[PDB]
Amino acid sequence: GLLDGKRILVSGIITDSSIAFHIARVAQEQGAQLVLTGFLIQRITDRLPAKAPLLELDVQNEEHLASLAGRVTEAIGAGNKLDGVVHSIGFMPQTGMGINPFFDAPYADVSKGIHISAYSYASMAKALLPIMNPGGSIVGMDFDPSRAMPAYNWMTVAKSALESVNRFVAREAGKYGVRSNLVAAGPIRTLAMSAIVGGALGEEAGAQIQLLEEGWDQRAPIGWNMKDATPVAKTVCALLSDWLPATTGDIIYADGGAHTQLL
Amino acid sequence: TGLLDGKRILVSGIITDSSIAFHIARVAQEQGAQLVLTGFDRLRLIQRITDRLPAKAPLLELDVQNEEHLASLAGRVTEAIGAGNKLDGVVHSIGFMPQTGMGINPFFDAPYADVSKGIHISAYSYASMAKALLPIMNPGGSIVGMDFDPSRAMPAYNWMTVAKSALESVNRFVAREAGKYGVRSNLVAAGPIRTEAGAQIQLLEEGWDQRAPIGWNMKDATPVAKTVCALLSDWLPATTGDIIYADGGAHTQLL
Amino acid sequence: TGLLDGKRILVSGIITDSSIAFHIARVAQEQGAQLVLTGFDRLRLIQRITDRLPAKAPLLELDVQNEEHLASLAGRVTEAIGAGNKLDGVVHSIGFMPQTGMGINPFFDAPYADVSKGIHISAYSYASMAKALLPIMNPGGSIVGMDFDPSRAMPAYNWMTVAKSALESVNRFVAREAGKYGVRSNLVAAGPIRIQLLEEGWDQRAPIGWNMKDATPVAKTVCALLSDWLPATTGDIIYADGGAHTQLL
Amino acid sequence: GLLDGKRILVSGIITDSSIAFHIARVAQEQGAQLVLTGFDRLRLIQRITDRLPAKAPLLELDVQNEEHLASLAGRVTEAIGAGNKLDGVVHSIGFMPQTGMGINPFFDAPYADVSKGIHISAYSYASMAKALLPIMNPGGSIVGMDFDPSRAMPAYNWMTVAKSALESVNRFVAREAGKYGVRSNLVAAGPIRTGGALGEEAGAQIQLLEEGWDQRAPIGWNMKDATPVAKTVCALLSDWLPATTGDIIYADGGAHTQLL
Ligand SMILES: NC(=O)c1ccc[n+]([C@@H]2O[C@H](COP(=O)([O-])OP(=O)(O)OC[C@H]3O[C@@H](n4cnc5c(N)ncnc54)[C@H](O)[C@@H]3O)[C@@H](O)[C@H]2O)c1
Ligand SMILES: NC(=O)c1ccc[n+]([C@@H]2O[C@H](COP(=O)([O-])OP(=O)(O)OC[C@H]3O[C@@H](n4cnc5c(N)ncnc54)[C@H](O)[C@@H]3O)[C@@H](O)[C@H]2O)c1
Ligand SMILES: NC(=O)c1ccc[n+]([C@@H]2O[C@H](COP(=O)([O-])OP(=O)(O)OC[C@H]3O[C@@H](n4cnc5c(N)ncnc54)[C@H](O)[C@@H]3O)[C@@H](O)[C@H]2O)c1
Ligand SMILES: CC/C(C)=C1\OC(=O)[C@H](C)[C@H](O)[C@H](Cc2cccnc2)NC(=O)[C@@H](NC(=O)c2ncccc2O)[C@@H](C)OC1=O
Repeated sequence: GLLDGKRILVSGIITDSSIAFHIARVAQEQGAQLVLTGFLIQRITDRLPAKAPLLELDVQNEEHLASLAGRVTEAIGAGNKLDGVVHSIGFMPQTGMGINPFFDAPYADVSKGIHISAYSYASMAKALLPIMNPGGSIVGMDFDPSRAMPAYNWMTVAKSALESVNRFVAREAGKYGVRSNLVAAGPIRTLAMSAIVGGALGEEAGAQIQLLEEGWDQRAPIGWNMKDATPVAKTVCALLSDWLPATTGDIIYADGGAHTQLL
Repeated sequence: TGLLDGKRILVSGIITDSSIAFHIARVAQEQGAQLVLTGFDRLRLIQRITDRLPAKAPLLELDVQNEEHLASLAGRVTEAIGAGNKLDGVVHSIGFMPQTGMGINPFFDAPYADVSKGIHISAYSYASMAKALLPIMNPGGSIVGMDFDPSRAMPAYNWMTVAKSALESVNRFVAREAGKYGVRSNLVAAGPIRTEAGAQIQLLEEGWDQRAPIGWNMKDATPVAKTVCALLSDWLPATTGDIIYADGGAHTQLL
Repeated sequence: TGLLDGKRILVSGIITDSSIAFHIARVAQEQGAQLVLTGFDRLRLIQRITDRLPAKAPLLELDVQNEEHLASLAGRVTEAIGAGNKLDGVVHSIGFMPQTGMGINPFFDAPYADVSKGIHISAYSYASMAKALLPIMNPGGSIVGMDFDPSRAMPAYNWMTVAKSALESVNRFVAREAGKYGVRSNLVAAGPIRIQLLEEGWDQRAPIGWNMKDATPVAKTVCALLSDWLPATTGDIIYADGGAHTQLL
Repeated sequence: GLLDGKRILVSGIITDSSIAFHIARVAQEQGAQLVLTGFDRLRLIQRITDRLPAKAPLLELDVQNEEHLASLAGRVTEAIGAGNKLDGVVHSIGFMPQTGMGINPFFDAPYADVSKGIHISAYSYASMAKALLPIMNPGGSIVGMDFDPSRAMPAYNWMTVAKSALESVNRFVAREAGKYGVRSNLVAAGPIRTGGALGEEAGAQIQLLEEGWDQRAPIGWNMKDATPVAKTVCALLSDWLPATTGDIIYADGGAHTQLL
């Protein structure tokens, strides 16, 4: 097992199509002992290979964050610490992402999306670093925001902020001998993405997303399967392992290499 | 016979005569531009400072966090420049982050309300200003924002770095919208300007002049102001959604 | 009143009137610069092309692979501009890659002799020209090279893309040397100037559009870098590509 | 082990301080079966590779020799057995004459020397991939060694230019490798001590470059230790980064993500 004996916190499980669900499944297959967070979820988490305690965590709730380390210690047992943390939380209201014009997103919506998608990566690291072992690893989920694109809109801005937050989290994490990195994935057909392909956002957005995904598989030298999240989950586990011990404040691209090719 | 002869340019962000916006404004006027200035909160203080500029320019109130100020902005600019006239340039020179998110305070101790305020003013407002002003901008027009390279983390800058990373992303989307009006949108990434953390910030500033192949004078905003004017001119007509580094070339050198 | 009034600028790379160097030279003359031109191999043909320019400018021979041409260059430029005068600007607009390293030919089938020739002319020569000309450059001066964004691989450009990646690296080291003379060194990364799908994709991604038949926006960008308006920019790349490189789709 | 049953070719062993020596050692500790390639000092390389955990066949390979490249796949097949293919290829070759790297002014490097350095350090990555892709299994991995050339630095000079060319070559090699279901990536390492031989000026510049790394790296950087770099190469040779290609993984203590 790649993660044999490691105690890992995994956030962001909502459905069995969430990348966190696949990260947690592979982490358990690789011998990790998990602690899960959520804010209904118990039903979904019961579908994982092994039973894991589920803790309540609303990242926008400061009381949940202040009590988190103590609640995790209770779940893993006094004297034990975490070796890993997976931040797999991302949100942007429909005004800031999708069909809505970029200029029509109110700041209250954009701010909510940035709180959950970017700032919470620092919040979780602040709460959990005091109960992390040296050699530990914090991993977040990204979508390459280096270039603008249709529809992603203000979520592109939140991902750009997340990448910046990750570099500062690495500075803090380093004091504990802990690494902090992001996995930039290619398009993933989740419960939300499938509906857009299904035409829930209209024919215009449906065509734009179809062109975005078809372009990915053709640019990716090894191809890209938007229905298979496993290569992304394995990449997160590689960062949670001891096999990338000199990588921190960084971004690993699990995108079929699409970002390295123009056409 | 100036670089910006006949151009109507809005310049936001003048607070003191050491503000980058003050030099941008002085250089633009020396190069024959007609200006419209915007000010936040300290309006009477801004009026006295703008009295030191080469030519008189109308001063308009603009709080970027105020939606009413943004909805009325185009109308108020049109009144100032005259009906039938449009802007050829827009300078966004606004940046703010509370002390909890910038300086000596630990990165982890910044409350989100403070970070959100700083991101609103420093990054989101670039889209707000472009939304308000694009309907009154001429083709061939130029929107310029002020940046500080956030590609790498650094001591003390903390959440302001995060806000600059957001700004660069906003700029790329603003360019998509601006292009529909034949308008460019770009940022000028400047080197440090003198407008435990103290020692780290001092080493950051000294390191700039040594890495910069042409050197860097942190007491001189003029090279930065000239760079903004180059982007406001017709001399970079195929550049948009981009970043021009007026940093002495420091970002291109490791040591 | 021109942007480059009184400036003495060397412009290399004119072969045809469609050369980016030709439009750089035309715009710089329109803007009051006094030019010195350099040409390679087909000198009688280059002279004819340079007669199309607004003003007469001396044409000097320069084969960047010829060490004797490089060792005599400063002396020959000084003869053309007059003793006691120095250059304020240098434009490197030279690029070459044999057909084995560029086009339909498989990436793996390019012999190293061909790749080496292309890298010599397209990348190393930027350092060669700066070495020869910085001793005859004025403070506040500007060296500009022509680039095509090589950050990502693409079909057909193959080994030329590798040569552009080398050029960008060379430019950063040339800036270190140039700075000692108070001189800037930068590249202009242009969009395509007239594979078809690559070129059509450019105008659609560019927020302000891209006209591949028009070299003027690129020529103006080079002149902006030759002017005194970007005095704190060096070892850098300015993108005159309609902003295509900042957009995914 | 991480690389159990995998057949991996490792080039670039010259001394027991070569990053390739450590790559080979970690790969063997992790169950890989190796084929080694050596240049010029073959008898000397044998003495070094006798210091590895297990015995591995050593093949001669001069990357500037087109005959060595044309016969390479056949010679590898003989060493691993007919019907078997490689799952991994490690390019750990770098060279630049002293005229292009060190104390010598950047402008004083003759092109013949720069060209030789680019041939060995950048072009040979495409040469090795061309020779070995026909004898590589799907899911396979090609890894090369890099040093971040995004910014200019003192003394590295023309070797930085060669690394910038290598990164570009890697992106094109990924296009070709993808047709075989093979990944191609580079590992950008921090400085590794592989005295005053360059004088006081260069010595001070190089010392400041190296000390700056450990201070910028949030997890620190041990320039005497190649193991974190060797483990990173093995992570890319494994099946744990299956959607990464034409890319660069930084095993530099995170120094490149920090300004100061
Ligand atoms: N000073 C430097 O070292 C430096 C370096 C690189 C970039 N920059 C950038 O240049 C720009 C100008 O900074 P400066 O150096 O002139 O400092 P500054 O203090 O003079 O400018 C910041 C301006 O933001 C304005 N502002 C704040 N809140 C506002 C609000 N609610 N609505 C409207 N305006 C508001 C202030 O009134 C002030 O004029 C900023 O974006 C800054 O990040 C500065
Ligand atoms: N055309 C485009 O799409 C495009 C795009 C971006 C950048 N550029 C770059 O702009 C530059 C000029 O290219 P262009 O498109 O104007 O084409 P071009 O064919 O007109 O220019 C290439 C020039 O290089 C010269 N040259 C070749 N070998 C030489 C040698 N041994 N010594 C000296 N000069 C030599 C040729 O004589 C010619 O004048 C090149 O660096 C090219 O890569 C072109
Ligand atoms: N040492 C460091 O600080 C450091 C840092 C980052 C990256 N790297 C890279 O790691 C790689 C390995 O270098 P190293 O540090 O182990 O030094 P090294 O000297 O031990 O390895 C370089 C190898 O290249 C081989 N070589 C040279 N010319 C050759 C030719 N014509 N044909 C075949 N092989 C040839 C040599 O025999 C030698 O084994 C290089 O690509 C280097 O740039 C090293
Ligand atoms: C513009 C089209 C829409 C409507 C979305 O964008 C996508 O689906 C893009 C094209 C990609 O498929 C990405 C791929 C991805 C998926 C999960 C984590 N990182 C990246 N999805 C999200 O960013 C999606 N992110 C997540 O589901 C998410 N999940 C866990 C952790 C971080 C996340 O960003 C989500 C925000 O994106 C979308 O909804």
